[PDB]
Amino acid sequence: SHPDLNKLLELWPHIQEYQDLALKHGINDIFQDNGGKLLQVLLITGLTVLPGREGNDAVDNAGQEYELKSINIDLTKGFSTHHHMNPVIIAKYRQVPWIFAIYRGIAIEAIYRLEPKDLEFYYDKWERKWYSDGHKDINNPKIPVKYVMEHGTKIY
Amino acid sequence: SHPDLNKLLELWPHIQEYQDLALKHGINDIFQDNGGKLLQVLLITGLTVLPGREGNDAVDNAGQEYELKSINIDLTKGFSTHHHMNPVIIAKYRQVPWIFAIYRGIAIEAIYRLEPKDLEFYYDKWERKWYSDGHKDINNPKIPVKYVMEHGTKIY
DNA sequence: TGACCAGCTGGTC
DNA sequence: TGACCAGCTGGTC
Repeated sequence: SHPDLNKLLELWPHIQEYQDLALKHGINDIFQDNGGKLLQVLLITGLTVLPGREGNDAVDNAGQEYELKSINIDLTKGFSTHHHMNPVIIAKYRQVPWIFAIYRGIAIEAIYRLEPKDLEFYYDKWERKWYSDGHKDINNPKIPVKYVMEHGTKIY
Repeated sequence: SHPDLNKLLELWPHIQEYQDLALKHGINDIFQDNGGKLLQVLLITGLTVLPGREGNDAVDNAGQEYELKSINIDLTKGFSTHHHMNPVIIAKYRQVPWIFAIYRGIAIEAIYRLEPKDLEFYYDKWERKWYSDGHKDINNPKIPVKYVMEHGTKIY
């Protein structure tokens, strides 16, 4: 047993209270897939994760779907994408806007919206690379946070 | 923003503390790869995670390297392994022991432990397949909890 | 920065 | 309970 365990138990009833809120807003595990940071983004913007979605997909009060990515700036400078990118994956995202949220560790700093139109420069490079490489799966290429800031439009 | 956000503003400080607490134990993010859930197992078992660590692996006061898995018994009935199971991986597992934490949501009910002797039954079946499958990687072959509760030592 | 490398896991017939 | 479907990121340079 570790001395800090006494501290963990003091906070728990508050953690469980947080996890009860996420649950109420469609999220099941706050300790996975950025589960806990999303709920923040969802409550601030007002988007909605729906029952039975694949990945972090969200919808507004009108049907529009969006793709959410989240990054911790104390650690990296490029948003992650997919561990096995290829045309098929790009197609899923192609038509929908993306929402990118930026955290200083666990504290939220900004939320930037990006139009598909702006994300085209990137889908090209990837698809193009794919071919000119032997139809081999790019391993998590990254989107620069700086690019997102200059090209996106800050909504928080 | 959504009215529930206000409720989220009351619980926040209590959340940052957990994060400050996780960061004191080698956890950079409590909302990913089971950070929160992993903090728990650590303070209980008194295990330690070493920087430049490979995933979610801890050591004891004697350098014995371990592998830690987590699971929500309330929605899936088998532990995950690797998205691309293969001989390279397997040959880094059979060398070390696995701790298994069980939760009912985010509430640990137990912690069993397994020796490489116990797990052999599975690696024998996986190399077997990969070698005649056509060296085709195995995507997240699960290990049944029942198997775990019935072949290991209860640690908690 | 581009291109390298890796990690946590959940759902189903 | 096997053998398939799939998701979220990070790290050295």
